[PDB]
Amino acid sequence: DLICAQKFNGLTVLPPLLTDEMIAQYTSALLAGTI
Amino acid sequence: NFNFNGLTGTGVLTESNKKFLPFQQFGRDIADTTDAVRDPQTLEILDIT
Amino acid sequence: GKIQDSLSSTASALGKLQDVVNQNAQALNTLVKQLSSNFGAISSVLNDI
Repeated sequence: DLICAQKFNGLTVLPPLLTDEMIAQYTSALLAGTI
Repeated sequence: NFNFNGLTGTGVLTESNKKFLPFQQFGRDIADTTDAVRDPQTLEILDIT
Repeated sequence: GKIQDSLSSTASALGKLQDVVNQNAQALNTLVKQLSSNFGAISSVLNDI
């Protein structure tokens, strides 16, 4: 995979601090607050 | 560390289900790395990670 | 309801995002390919020199 060869030369892709499930709580909260 | 047929590198060799055409030797990935090789003595598809 | 129909068949409206993801993997690719270039040296493999 593209990430694998990258992962193999010293190219690492750190994880986004906020997982998508977390973002989906914010964009739920803001969206649930606005309503 | 390894050498296959003169091809050299260092990786973690595993069993892999990708399927070569017979005459072939290497596999490769998008990045022109050597991704998968076939064991010469016992034909089998070996990943390289 | 119109929004969901648009997205259902629209690849382009996300072009802004899709471009950003692309351009990174692009320069990421190109960064990798530069490991295969001679740069004037007799080979692009470190050990084989």
